[PDB]
Amino acid sequence: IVGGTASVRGEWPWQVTLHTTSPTQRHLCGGSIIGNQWILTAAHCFYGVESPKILRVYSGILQQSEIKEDTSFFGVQEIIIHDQYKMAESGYDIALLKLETTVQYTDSQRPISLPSKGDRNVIYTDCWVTGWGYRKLRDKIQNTLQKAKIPLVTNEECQKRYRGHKITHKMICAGYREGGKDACKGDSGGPLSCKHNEVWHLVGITSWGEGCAQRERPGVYTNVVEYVDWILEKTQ
Repeated sequence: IVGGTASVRGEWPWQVTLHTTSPTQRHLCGGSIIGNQWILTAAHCFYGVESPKILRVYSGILQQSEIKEDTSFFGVQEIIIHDQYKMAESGYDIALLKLETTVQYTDSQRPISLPSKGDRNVIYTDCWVTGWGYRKLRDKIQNTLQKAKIPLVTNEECQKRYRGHKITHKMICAGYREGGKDACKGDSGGPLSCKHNEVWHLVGITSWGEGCAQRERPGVYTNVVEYVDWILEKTQ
């Protein structure tokens, strides 16, 4: 996260870190707890992941250095990728992870609600993006979970900044005109969380963008509301 600050223990309990063991163990992507054995993330994270066996979902983690060899994780039983996904910029950058076991909800690990279908005429103004991603375009992956407050920009407005691509209604954009605050590489698949009437909602999944925190270049997120039917169908 570019231009953010450090999160506190249990500030974003739905945030998970998604590890790969091949070739060696490292943070791959972000994800959100939405059900007892369901992580909502971005499809582009799994390019070149061939077996769900090389994945490790760690929850209740604030700092990466908390993860030791004996720290427990949730195994991925199934990776579900939207049939229509081809690449981030084309859309359908959405994926589910069905965990081998259910999460035991505590204060440091617990779920975020999806938006409602009637919540499509709702305008979120209290939105936050979170991850262990890069602090700048040419950086590394952070030890402490970073947070940054960011305002949504309208699909129409976003489209003007990105004439190199099509910005569909199944996407949502968020950024500052002058930039400075944005998600970055490694934040992918993590949450953009917006608070509506004291209830936190999963409004977007971190998908892509032109560089990181560039001015006039808003972050692009998978519009979660446009997928509730897809998600519910899959989460059974």
